[PDB]
Amino acid sequence: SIPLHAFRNSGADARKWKGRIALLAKRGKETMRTLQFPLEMSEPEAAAINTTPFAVAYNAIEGTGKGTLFDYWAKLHLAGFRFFPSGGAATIFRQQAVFEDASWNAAFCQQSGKDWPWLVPSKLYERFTKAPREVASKKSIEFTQENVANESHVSLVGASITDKTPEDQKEFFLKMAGALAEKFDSWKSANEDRIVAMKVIDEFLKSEGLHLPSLENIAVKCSVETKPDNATVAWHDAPMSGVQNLAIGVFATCASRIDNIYDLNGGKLSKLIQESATTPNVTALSWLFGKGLEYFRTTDIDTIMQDFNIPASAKESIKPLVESAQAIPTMTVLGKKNYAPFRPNFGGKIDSWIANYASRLMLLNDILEQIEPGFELPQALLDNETLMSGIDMTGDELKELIEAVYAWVDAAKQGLATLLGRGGNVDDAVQTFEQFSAMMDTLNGTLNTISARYVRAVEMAGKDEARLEKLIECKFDIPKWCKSVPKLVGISGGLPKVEEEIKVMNAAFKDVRARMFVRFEEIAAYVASKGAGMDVYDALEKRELEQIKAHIQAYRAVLHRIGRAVQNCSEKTKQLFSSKVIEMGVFKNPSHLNNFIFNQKGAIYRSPFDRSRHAPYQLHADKLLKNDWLELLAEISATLMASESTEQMEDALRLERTRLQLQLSGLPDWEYPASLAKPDIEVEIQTALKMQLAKDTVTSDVLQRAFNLYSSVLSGLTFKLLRRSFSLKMRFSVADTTQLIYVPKVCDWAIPKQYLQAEGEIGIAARVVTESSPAKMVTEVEMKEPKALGHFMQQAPHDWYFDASLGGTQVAGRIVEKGKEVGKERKLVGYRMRGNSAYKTVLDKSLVGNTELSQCSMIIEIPYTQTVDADFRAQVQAGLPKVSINLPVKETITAMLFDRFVAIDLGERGLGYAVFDAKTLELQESGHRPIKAITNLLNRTHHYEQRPNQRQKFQAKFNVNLSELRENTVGDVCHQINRICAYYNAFPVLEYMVPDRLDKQLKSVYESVTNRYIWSSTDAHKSARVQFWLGGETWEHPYLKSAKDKKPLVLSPGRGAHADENAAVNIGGKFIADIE
RNA sequence: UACCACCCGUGCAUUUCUGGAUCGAUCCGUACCUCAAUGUCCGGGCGCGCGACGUUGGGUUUGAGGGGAAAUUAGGUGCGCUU
DNA sequence: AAGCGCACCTAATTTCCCATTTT
DNA sequence: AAAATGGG
Repeated sequence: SIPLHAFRNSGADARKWKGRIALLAKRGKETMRTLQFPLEMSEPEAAAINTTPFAVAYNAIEGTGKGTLFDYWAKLHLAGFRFFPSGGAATIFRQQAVFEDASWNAAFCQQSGKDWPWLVPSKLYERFTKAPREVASKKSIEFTQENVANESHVSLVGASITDKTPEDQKEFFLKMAGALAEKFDSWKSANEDRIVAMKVIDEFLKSEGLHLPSLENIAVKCSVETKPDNATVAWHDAPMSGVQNLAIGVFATCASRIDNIYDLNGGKLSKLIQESATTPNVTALSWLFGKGLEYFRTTDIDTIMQDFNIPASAKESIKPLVESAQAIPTMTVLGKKNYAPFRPNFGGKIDSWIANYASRLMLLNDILEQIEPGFELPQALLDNETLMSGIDMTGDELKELIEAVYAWVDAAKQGLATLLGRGGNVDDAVQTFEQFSAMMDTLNGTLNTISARYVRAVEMAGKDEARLEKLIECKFDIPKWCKSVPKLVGISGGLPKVEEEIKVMNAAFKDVRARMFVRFEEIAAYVASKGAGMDVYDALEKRELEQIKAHIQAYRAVLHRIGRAVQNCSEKTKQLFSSKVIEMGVFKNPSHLNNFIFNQKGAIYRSPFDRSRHAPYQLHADKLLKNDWLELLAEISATLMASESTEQMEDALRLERTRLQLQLSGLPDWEYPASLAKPDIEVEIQTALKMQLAKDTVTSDVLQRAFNLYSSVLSGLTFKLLRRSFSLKMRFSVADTTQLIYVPKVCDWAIPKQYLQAEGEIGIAARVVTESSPAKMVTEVEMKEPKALGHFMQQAPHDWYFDASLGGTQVAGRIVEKGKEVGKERKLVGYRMRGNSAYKTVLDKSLVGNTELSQCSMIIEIPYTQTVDADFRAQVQAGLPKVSINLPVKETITAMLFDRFVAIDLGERGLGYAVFDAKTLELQESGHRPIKAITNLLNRTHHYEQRPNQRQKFQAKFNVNLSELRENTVGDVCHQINRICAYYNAFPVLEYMVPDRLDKQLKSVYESVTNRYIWSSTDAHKSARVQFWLGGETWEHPYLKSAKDKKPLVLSPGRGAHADENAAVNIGGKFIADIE
């Protein structure tokens, strides 16, 4: 019928097509997706929003410093407070002495011969503490022999009674449960009669003839109340004193409780500390972030010591906890009085860290155990002048470095034990791994320098035997363990303080530039005192001293460093400079001049150490020597002095540092006083340079490299000063069910009259409607026909408002909350939710039950612009805050893919396809579909791949989000494969690897598309694939069988394997040959 | 299947309701973010001020995509200096 | 070609996005 | 509506 160009698999329909392929899935999950609704605010309303209280609350919830919840949470874990899921659970733990679990259980195991460790007295006083709940398939809460036996077996042994379960276990509960079922009418009644229930089980055990101690007696002792009411925490462990690293200490405290930690993997360790740290579903955090936060903040230290029965010894470890409690500010936003509603994302953050840190501890253990002792460097190499030059240390300091690395592998093995809870100072083990990583970085750097120098010396020596023989005798191989040591995982959060940041970078830029000019004058003063010259042309007799391991190179090295500065300047500057050089006519080709100056390609000077094969740019020598190149730099700088454009200002600062440094590159070969190389600015110094620096005298290279630190901090500050726009995004999620305000429109509605002739819910409602207004209409439907309300409300004129606790419009509305009957018209306050019909159809489907709204996230985004003045001082300006609701939604699929397959080739301009019958594996149709989004991505990212010096400026200058542009292009290619799949009722067959001939931006796209159809081991790929196919993870073809295992094919729902059309027919051939 | 015609970037204007309910009709849903398309501005390139060169070249969908948020780690790229 | 110092851009890890019932 | 926590 219609051709493929006319076929429409898009929008709500592609989501129905996929909902259906998903229902064909062998295995799969339920997915969510967020829909963002901007809240409508007038400019008056947006101006009236105060973001200061929102900033205070977000910094307490998300900050990892003082006054935050990470600091109250960590200091609870470090004071000796174990966390428990309920309060009941904590009271039983605080009564472990009374129970005598071990003793009782051992006696039962011996007397009965049953050997049932799970039957301890404590697990029984529990089942009579907690009643079960009719989870809604619904459970039942009535006390029956069947009910109680199942509930008691689940609590004690952790599983429901099944046929597989040994009969002895089943009978033991049945007989007990039978006694309990006879004696107690209800779980409610049994829970009240704790002592009586224990007596009953004691009688059951005595009837069976066991001489075990009285549980009833235990119950009387256990029946006193633990003072802090409903506490989910119990003090027990000794306190970890003065841990600067808060999270790393909490992980160690928790891991200390685990036994045989080394056998465990990252997943297992993560799950056992996640349970002890945040507790399952952060149920403990409810109390600590609610009534617990009040207790610690508002109880005499003496009564927090009495109520948890803490020894006087730990008082100094508890004194800090109360300060950390008291420091978190009052919760004043989203109508919330305390922090408990914010627990779900606090848990997610900590649990994320715990999982990532536990994997990193387990990695460092494997790395530390592969460091093989005995690596040594040949004595020859340690005495080849050439291959030990430029490492800032002698051969007797590289020997000592390799010895230092082996000693630090032993200290690192003990630091890891201390971090996995085995014992020690945690803060002196973080330091060990730092000092270990630093030593191993210095060794890896030094050996990369020496191996590079070696392969350069070999090539240059060439055929000369004396050179080659002495070189090959210095040969060494870098050991596999000599690598960057992976760091310990950190944790941070809170808002960037914009006004403070700007103050800091303005202060820093002015101070560093002052200190750089000051030092250069001090160096020039000292060289003047001894009467010598900073002759930059003579100092390139150094080109000679390195060459052994002249004038042409001296003048080419001053014109290549001057030239490379212009390459990083504006087109104004690039022209002013370029013309002057063309007048001189130094270059054989002026094409090469502008190629170098404008296209940033090639060079007019190469260092001898450079392994590059491309010859420097040809020049006429006479012109080069005739003209002073340092003179040009003064002239260009002078032209760009008074421009007052920020782009020209930045060139002025770059060329200033180029002039200062080409003068310092001309210093005579001497020994300098070592205070002419000591930096007063804050910068990282490599440890080789810093041990070279802590001496009486330094070489010219040390003087020069320490001065380049001035320039590297200035160039850094420039990236932060030249930021033009950014936003402060604050996200808040409570643990409360999403409530939407359904506001009927204040307009006359003429209900369609065909609605009366229908047997549906809309029919039922349309029949009973007599009133004019849609607010009065919905009241009339509610009162007369209440089952049909929902369907009538979806059609009746309405708006959607949200009560962010920020004010808004007073509206007459009915609250629409999940698993609740719609509210009665109350007067309410809310901000209208902006959105097209496609988004609002998802809110209307919720009234019927076709969709479920989840707990939402409110996002306050505050926009900012930044500008630099004449003095290059940055200024920031904040716009009106935008508020939005990010609503996670779940949606039901209403109740083809196997009988054909389509091979898809991703090519340069679009895709090709070839469809075969899955039954007969024959060719039925082929075609090519140009995608214009591929051509647009290669056109708008051309100057990010061919102008390398300008990739940190391509986004702000060209107003692009390359991530978003790649997201749109993956959007548009997946759309076209999904459209072809839908049009021919075919499952997609893709090649496994994106070719390496393709542009870097297209390779990225073509690999975010192969990973939504083909299977990938990487979790990120599987997560993306499943969310794309609406929870569908695995599919199984009914009749197609793999050659490899003679198993039915697994699809996802694709299978890994004109030019694009030709290629797809070949991908399809490859797939067929891999099936029976 | 008729249609359309140098290419790219930047800025400006314009378009972009794309979802439901009932039996084409009636009613509900006000339309966010991004990509695009349409015209215009200036700059660059190519050919002969002007541009498709039988023809390809392109387009055809109800234009298309929209799962957020937070922390983390690792890698890559750039600039400068030294050997 | 390497090394270092300072930047920015990208890709992957891990977690959250309860419900039930009492008070 | 807020607090506590069951049921995996």
